[PDB]
Amino acid sequence: GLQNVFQSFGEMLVEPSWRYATVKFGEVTVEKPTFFSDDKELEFLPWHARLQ
Amino acid sequence: TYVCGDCGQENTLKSGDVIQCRECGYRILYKKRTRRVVQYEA
Ligand SMILES: [Zn+2]
Repeated sequence: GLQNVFQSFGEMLVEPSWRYATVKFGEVTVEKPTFFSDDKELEFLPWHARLQ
Repeated sequence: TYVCGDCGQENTLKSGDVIQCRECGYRILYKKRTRRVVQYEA
């Protein structure tokens, strides 16, 4: 679903009014959930989120 | 005395900022039950 959604959207050229800016989106990747603790990365579980 | 979560360790921390377990990293603590006599009516 996400890949089709991002592929469907098309970014046209950006011109304030020669130089021009264009942006493109590549392959979309989603990583597994993780907790960014102060010490180091830790395993994240649904009950941890529920309690915290 | 407070018990940690997935790790078995007594934090015994009373500071306001001390909420994170020592050498564990998780921030979930359970209050420990002391030896107190309580009466119940059966
Ligand atoms: Zn711990």
